Amino acid sequence: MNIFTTSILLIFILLLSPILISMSNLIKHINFPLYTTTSIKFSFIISLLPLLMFFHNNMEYMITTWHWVTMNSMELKMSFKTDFFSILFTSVALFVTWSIMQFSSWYMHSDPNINRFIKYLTLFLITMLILTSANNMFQLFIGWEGVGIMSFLLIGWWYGRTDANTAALQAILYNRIGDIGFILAMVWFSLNMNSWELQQIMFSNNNDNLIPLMGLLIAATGKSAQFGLHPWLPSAMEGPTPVSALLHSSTMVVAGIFLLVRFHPLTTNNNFILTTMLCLGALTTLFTAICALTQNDIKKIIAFSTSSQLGLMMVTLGMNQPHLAFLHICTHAFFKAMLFMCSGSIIHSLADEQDIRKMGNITKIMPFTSSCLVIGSLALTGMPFLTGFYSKDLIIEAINTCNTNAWALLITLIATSMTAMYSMRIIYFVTMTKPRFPPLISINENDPDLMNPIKRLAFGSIFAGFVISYNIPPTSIPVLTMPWFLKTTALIISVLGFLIALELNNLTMKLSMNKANPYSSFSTLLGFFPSIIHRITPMKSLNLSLKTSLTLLDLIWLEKTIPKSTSTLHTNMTTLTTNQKGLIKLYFMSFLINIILIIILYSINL
Amino acid sequence: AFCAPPAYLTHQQKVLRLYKRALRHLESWCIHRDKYRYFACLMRARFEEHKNEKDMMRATQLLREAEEEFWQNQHPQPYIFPDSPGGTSFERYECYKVPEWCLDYWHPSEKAMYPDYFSKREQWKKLRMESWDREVKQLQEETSPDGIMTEALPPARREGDLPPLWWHIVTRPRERP
Amino acid sequence: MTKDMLPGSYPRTPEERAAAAKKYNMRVEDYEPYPDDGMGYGDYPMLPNRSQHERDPWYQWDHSELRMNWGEPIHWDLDMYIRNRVDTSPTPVSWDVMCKHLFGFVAFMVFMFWVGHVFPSYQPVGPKQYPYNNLYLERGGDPTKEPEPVVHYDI
Amino acid sequence: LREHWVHILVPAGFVFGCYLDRKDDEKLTAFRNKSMLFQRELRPNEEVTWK
Amino acid sequence: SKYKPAPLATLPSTLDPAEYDVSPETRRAQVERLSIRARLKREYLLQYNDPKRVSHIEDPALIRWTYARSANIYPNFRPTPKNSLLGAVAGFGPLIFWYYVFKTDRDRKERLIQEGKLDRKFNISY
Amino acid sequence: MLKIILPSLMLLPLTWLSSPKKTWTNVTSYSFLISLTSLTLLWQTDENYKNFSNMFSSDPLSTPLIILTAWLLPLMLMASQNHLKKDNNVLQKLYISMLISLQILLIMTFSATELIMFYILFEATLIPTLIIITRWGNQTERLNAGIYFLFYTLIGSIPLLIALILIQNHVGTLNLMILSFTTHTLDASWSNNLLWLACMMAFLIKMPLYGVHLWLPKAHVEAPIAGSMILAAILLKLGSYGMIRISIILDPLTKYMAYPFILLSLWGMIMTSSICLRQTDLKSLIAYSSVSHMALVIASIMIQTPWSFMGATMLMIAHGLTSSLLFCLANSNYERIHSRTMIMARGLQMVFPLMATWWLMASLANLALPPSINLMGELFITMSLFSWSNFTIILMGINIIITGMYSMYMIITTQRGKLTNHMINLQPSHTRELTLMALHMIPLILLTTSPKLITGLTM
Ligand SMILES: CCCCCCCCCCCCO[C@@H]1O[C@H](CO)[C@@H](O[C@H]2O[C@H](CO)[C@@H](O)[C@H](O)[C@H]2O)[C@H](O)[C@H]1O
Ligand SMILES: CCCCCCCCCCCCO[C@@H]1O[C@H](CO)[C@@H](O[C@H]2O[C@H](CO)[C@@H](O)[C@H](O)[C@H]2O)[C@H](O)[C@H]1O
Ligand SMILES: CCCCCCCCCCCCO[C@@H]1O[C@H](CO)[C@@H](O[C@H]2O[C@H](CO)[C@@H](O)[C@H](O)[C@H]2O)[C@H](O)[C@H]1O
Ligand SMILES: CCCCCCCCCCCCO[C@@H]1O[C@H](CO)[C@@H](O[C@H]2O[C@H](CO)[C@@H](O)[C@H](O)[C@H]2O)[C@H](O)[C@H]1O
Repeated sequence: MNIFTTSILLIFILLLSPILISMSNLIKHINFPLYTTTSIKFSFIISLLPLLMFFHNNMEYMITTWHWVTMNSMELKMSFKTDFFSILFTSVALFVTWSIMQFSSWYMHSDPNINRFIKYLTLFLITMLILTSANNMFQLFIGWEGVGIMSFLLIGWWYGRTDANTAALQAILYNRIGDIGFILAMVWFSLNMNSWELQQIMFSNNNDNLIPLMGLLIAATGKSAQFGLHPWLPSAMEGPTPVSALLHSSTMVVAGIFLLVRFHPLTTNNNFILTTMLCLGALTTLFTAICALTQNDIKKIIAFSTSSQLGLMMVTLGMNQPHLAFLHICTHAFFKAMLFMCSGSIIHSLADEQDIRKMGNITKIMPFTSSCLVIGSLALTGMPFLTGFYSKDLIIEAINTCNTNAWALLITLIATSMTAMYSMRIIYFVTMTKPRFPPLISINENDPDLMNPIKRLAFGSIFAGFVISYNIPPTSIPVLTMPWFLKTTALIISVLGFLIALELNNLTMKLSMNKANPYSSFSTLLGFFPSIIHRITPMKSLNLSLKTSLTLLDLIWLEKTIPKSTSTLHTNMTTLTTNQKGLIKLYFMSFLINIILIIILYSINL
Repeated sequence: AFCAPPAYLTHQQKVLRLYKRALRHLESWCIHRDKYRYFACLMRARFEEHKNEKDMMRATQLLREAEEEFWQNQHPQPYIFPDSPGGTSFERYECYKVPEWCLDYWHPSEKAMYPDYFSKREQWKKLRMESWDREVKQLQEETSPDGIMTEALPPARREGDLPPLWWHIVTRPRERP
Repeated sequence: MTKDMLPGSYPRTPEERAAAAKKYNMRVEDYEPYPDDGMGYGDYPMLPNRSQHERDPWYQWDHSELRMNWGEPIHWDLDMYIRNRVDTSPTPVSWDVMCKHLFGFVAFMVFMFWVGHVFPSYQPVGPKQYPYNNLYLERGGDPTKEPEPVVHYDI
Repeated sequence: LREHWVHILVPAGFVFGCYLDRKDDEKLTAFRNKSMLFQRELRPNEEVTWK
Repeated sequence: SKYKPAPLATLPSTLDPAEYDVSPETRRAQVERLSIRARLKREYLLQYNDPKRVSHIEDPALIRWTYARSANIYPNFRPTPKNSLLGAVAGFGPLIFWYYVFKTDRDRKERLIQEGKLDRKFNISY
Repeated sequence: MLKIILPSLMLLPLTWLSSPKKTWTNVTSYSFLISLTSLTLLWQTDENYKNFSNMFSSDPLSTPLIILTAWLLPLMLMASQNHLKKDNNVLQKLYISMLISLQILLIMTFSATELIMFYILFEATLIPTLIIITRWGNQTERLNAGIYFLFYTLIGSIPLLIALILIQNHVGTLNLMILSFTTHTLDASWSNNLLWLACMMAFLIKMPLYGVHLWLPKAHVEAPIAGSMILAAILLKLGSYGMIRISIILDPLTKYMAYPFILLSLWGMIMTSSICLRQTDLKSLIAYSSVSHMALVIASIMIQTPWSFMGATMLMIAHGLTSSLLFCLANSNYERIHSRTMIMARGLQMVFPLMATWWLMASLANLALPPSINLMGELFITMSLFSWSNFTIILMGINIIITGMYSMYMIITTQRGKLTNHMINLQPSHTRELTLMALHMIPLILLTTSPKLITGLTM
């Protein structure tokens, strides 16, 4: 337990030496981007030893490193729950970040402050490993809020760009709406269980956890960009592509799904929470896929792909399938990260052009990227025996053979076909048509800092799901018995989605003009949710902030009632009693009244 | 960006501007270059057609009708150049455009590393000061007796004279610092 | 800065309107005070409610971010209309058409989810079955108290 | 020593303050070694439990 | 068809009837506006490009705006029936609403502790 | 305490008898060495409070406040040093004297063992503070801000003096230990309801409570830098410290008399937070930020639960360091462009990259980023307020969202976007300005590693 504990603790120390170096004079002498990349690599390799020991023993740990403070009868300790989820996620996350760190040295080679960019990515990784291995809600919240800040600084990397700053504040606003949920759950457990530690929270399995579980579902909704709080994910694509690959697809966005996997022992006895995850998730997968079908920016298509796969993980949790929802996160990190890297390779080689309408014929000019770009698409669309088949296939097998919402089942299968339709959109327009980019061609992709990190993911996109699926313990009983059409249902719709896409995308070659329709306008304009909610809601609130609060109350009626009326009253009196005519005749006449009043007063008291 | 706008667009400017907008949106729908070329020639047919209609009271009614037709057949998401307003690279490097005056606070030990850049810079600061007086004088001499004014500026009409108000244009930071 | 260069009270006479306009660098025919409901505007100009997204992006504005020019009168709600916040620019789709479509979709999906709750999809399979009295002890039932025999048969 | 003497001002204040607190203790010894909680017998060479 | 404007989705300049006005009265409005605009732009430039400047360029338009929105509100405030009702509702409206939410909740809570019908099972911090 | 007080009384002769070229070095050197001595108070190895004499005594509530006061004096001297460089010598020494006098009274105010002694010291602080705001303020409105500050306090403080006298005429003494160990339950008669408001309105005005807070945005917006630092960091906490101290003798009337003030704080804090969204003046945005944080402190003290007191004490110290750091940062811009408008200067991260880091860390403390003690306060106040009633989470949820917006909007507006390139007078940050920020932030980080020191009396 010393070697397991020491390696677990040692991962954090390795990732903190780049942070320490960045704060000394050494950073100006070494190749800091390479130093961080080597540092994270060794961290990943060490992260395999705790991983193997768990594959052998399946034995989880609870390591309390530090005692922070006691609040009477409630101690807060830095403690790590090195169980199944944090052991495996830690390795997948450190493996992806080894690719993105090395990718960045090639992608950001012009940015003068490149080694601040490296430092921030390291800080995000640390606040993501804090989140995933936390043993108590408070230490969850450090990572929960920490990745929230680290997202803000990286989405707003180009702080002179006004749309980056608006997208960064937009990410913060939605994630603070989900902080309410997290804080709601935290107060509830400290009041009804006297603890924030996951061990003590377990003995709440027989309470009625509606209030805490609603809080966690709202926090998960905001953090994973589920319907209602979803705009911030496609908007986060302002930041540099290495940020999009690392945070907003393969780590930060799975925090909400990861959270509800931690608390699965409670959500298994709540049908209201399960049914909400099943319907909230189903809506997310369909709605974002419909959006992705007619986008033109390459990243927003990929970003909208994530929202849809995130919703599907949510649908999984409504089946009470926590270990499938997690296995999807671990599988989805590989190819999705690669798609951003393969897409981010094109963007760099075409003068930072991202509209797929100005891309074409990439399967020839960029062979390597296109090849990895098609492995990623097929892994994503659940082709057999790729990383994404050992997760997606089981989920589609489960969604069919469970008692569930008929409409959630129906739209979730449609959204699984649309995953092939919009992937085909990229394969088609990006790799298959004729060139549409400008005529000066300076496409280079021979850099090892580009090919090597993409290759690592490419191997992960092929073999990783297989290895993961065969080494984890048996979790739940799969319903392996079903008619022949429920057992191939995923494949047929995915094949059908491709076939439907080919016909549709091959009418664009016809010399017939394309016209607007309400259905494509809805798809292209994100269902109008941003165009309304981001205009009406901030107007009414900011209009109240000024007209009601500042002006009507503080500046006006709170002045008028207290300080102003008090000064008016006393100025009124000092005016009445001071304007005397200076005539002794009148003074004595008042002295005469005074004397009579004293005589009268004394008279009626005899 | 370089040219200040006029007081009002003429009919000729409002129709050319529409023509360019309507082609860029066509290219957004068509995508494919052969398909974009075909319909771009049809578009020109619709603008050559009423090219000569010189009524000047139905030419307008042919423009408001055509703008109301453009606004209905917009692409909901037109293509934008990455550096253009609304583009993905728009203002990306504005955080790297430090004004030249920030060098006037540099420490000497910093200025000691670029002795020859910092020597070709005191020449420019001299040239700026000697020229200033003559620049202000020229701008009054051309202040039209009628208040009617335009944002444009006059050139140097003489020898040894730089055009008035030239420092914030000549010294502006590079587009890609 | 002096009292007549600063905002004042509502202009009652046309002679104090042309004074106010000249203060704010406007044409007299363009100066327009807020309506005199005594909400504290005084004579500050009432300017059209266009956010700064609508300003010519290609012009070289003096205040580059705000898309204003030096000296020009500033809208009362400028800080609500900067480019980081509320946008009033024209949309391709009419405001109400978006509003009717968005909530029609959300409303329809809410309806169809309830439909799916009253007609759920399931499989023709009786309930799972567990041994030892529905695993009575392992669920934490009391060792001393005797559960109720719940039994399952081979069929 | 006609422009540096001012550095005994504050150090003197501390010393004077520490001594002034030693008097406040000398004035409040009415319950020394008499509390129900800490009262004990005096050790061989012990004159007072605290000073 | 046709485009219906709203405050949060204004009218495009190209669909504005008053933007194709060409009668001489408008064109003269549009030329004085430019002249006022250019007169200021010229003055800003004569400070921006000045080499003897050593400080920033003070902005009267910004001083007026901030002063109009703080030091000048109260002098230009006159009580009226609509203000007084608005302040009364804005002032005590929310405060009364919440009073009954909390008072009602805590009365139901104090009622359920006298009859023991509460489950404070593991609660030992408050 | 006479070893923290007497050396501090000696900074006054040392201010006047020092050379013209040594006043600022000498005094600021010995102020640090006085805040070191105040750490002796932290040597609390037992559950008995430190009673030094019949006058002074330190508790776990009065020790963090005492130390925060002593540490703030050297900070304010460095803050006031560049905007007083043009004054003749006697004005600087007269400014240094008014700041020292405010540290001496504040330490005596928190260490006092009797309510009457607290009141007099609690009123004496108006003199040096009124002199600072008015004599050394900048705008013509500083005269109206001194009146608002002086007479909000005094009007509230006259009833408190009456009530304190009634307590002694009945109990025989005003000693805080005796009143604690002999407290008798009050009857619910209409006279004790007024005794309660008499004992409370003085402190509820100084917080300030919503409604009667218009003195604070006036005072801050016009005080010199060291005027805002002491106001936002200590003088507001006189209200909180008083209410905790005197509410022991007011039971059980706090179970119902508090409703109007829990409701003004909970609703009031939303009104003040939302103001910071539309506030055009940077120094004004921070001042309303203070009003909305003290709202939680008022609300948590009114419910008298071990958690609520614990959260309020942490938030008192956390707000003390954070609001002061913000005022110093806003001053740093102001001492360059002499304008308080928030939107006037933009993109300052381009030319002040390090000062833009302190902005970010101050802003993150203000929006209570875990694990900073700013969150511990907000979090433990929420926990207690939830137990008090469950629907307070609705209002605290909102206020947390608004608090993120105006914190980042403050950072995005002034530190990002394009640079306002006409500001050729943006000099590089002084070593003095950067030390001032490090001195605020380092203690705040250290206190997060050892939160035990600011849990207050209950924990
Ligand atoms: C619940 C208890 C709280 C009670 C608080 C009561 C506090 C009383 C504060 C006394 C305020 C005196 O206020 C005094 O008059 C007004 C108040 O607007 C200020 O005057 C200001 O506004 C008035 C408008 O009436 C103008 O004429 C004047 O030019 C301007 O300076 C004075 O400068 C100030 O000296
Ligand atoms: C029980 C006592 C509790 C209240 C405490 C006393 C607080 C003081 C309030 C009374 C004094 C304030 O009195 C306030 O003085 C200001 C000073 O500007 C007067 O305002 C005056 O300002 C200036 C100069 O004085 C004049 O040019 C102007 O015409 C006039 O309005 C206000 O009309 C009056 O309201
Ligand atoms: C409870 C804390 C103790 C409070 C102590 C009260 C201190 C006095 C406060 C009132 C202010 C004293 O008033 C202050 O007088 C000094 C000199 O006496 C003046 O000083 C200034 O002006 C005079 C001449 O005009 C010069 O001699 C002097 O060198 C110059 O600095 C200040 O401009 C004035 O503000
Ligand atoms: C706006 C300012 C508000 C002023 C607030 C002042 C605080 C309020 C104090 C409580 C009210 C007076 O409290 C008063 O106390 C006195 C004694 O002290 C008692 O009153 C009684 O005292 C004694 C008995 O004790 C009797 O002989 C006497 O006839 C009667 O006055 C009652 O207890 C209450 O009537």
